[PDB]
Amino acid sequence: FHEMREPRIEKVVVHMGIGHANAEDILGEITGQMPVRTKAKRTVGEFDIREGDPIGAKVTLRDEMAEEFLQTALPLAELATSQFDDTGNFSFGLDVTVNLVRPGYRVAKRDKASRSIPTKHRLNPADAVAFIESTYDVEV
RNA sequence: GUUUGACUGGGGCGGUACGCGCUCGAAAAGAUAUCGAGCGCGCCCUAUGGCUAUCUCAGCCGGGGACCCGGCGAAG
Ligand SMILES: [Mg+2]
Ligand SMILES: [Mg+2]
Ligand SMILES: [Mg+2]
Ligand code: NA
Ligand code: NA
Ligand code: NA
Ligand SMILES: [Sr+2]
Ligand SMILES: [Sr+2]
Repeated sequence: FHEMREPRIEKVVVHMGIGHANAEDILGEITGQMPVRTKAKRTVGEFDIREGDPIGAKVTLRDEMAEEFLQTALPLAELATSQFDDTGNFSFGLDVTVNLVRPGYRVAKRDKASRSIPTKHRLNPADAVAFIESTYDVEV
């Protein structure tokens, strides 16, 4: 029961919301894999009337890539209870987002007979702080 | 030598109900008038057409009015 309930890392998304790019090179270094451009929507007074066009970049890491990143990334932040989602997610900072979830998450990400994850199987902030804190760092 | 139209609560002036589309008037099939009420069309587009692949939108909340992550969300 506990084995298929103990949290894990779905993905670690690192992104730099600039607003017009040349910053891909560092992400390609700090994470290890190719980043992708970020386009915006809706015209914007702040000389941002171009809908589709480079404005940011991000890198989504999974498995090892994700953990090998957090090992050297988490120590760079000072996690706090507020910094946590209602789903058991937390992001710090160049933004760094950590998406945590339980084993059979796929049930909501697959194509056939997908289904939404029952709140009971949904990760909790409490369960989140724990799991994480239970590995190289402090809380509040 | 001719023409100078029609409609119209008389005619003139005003207007066009003079060709078209929608809601209501219209009375739960269809049809249905007034110078009836609300209001549009005489285009624009080589993509703003076609198919395929991948995908889900408004709006609100939570975490780092531009961007990133998650949640709610049959359609506003
Ligand atoms: Mg004669
Ligand atoms: Mg007459
Ligand atoms: Mg009828
Ligand atoms: Na781009
Ligand atoms: Na005539
Ligand atoms: Na009159
Ligand atoms: Sr005459
Ligand atoms: Sr009279």
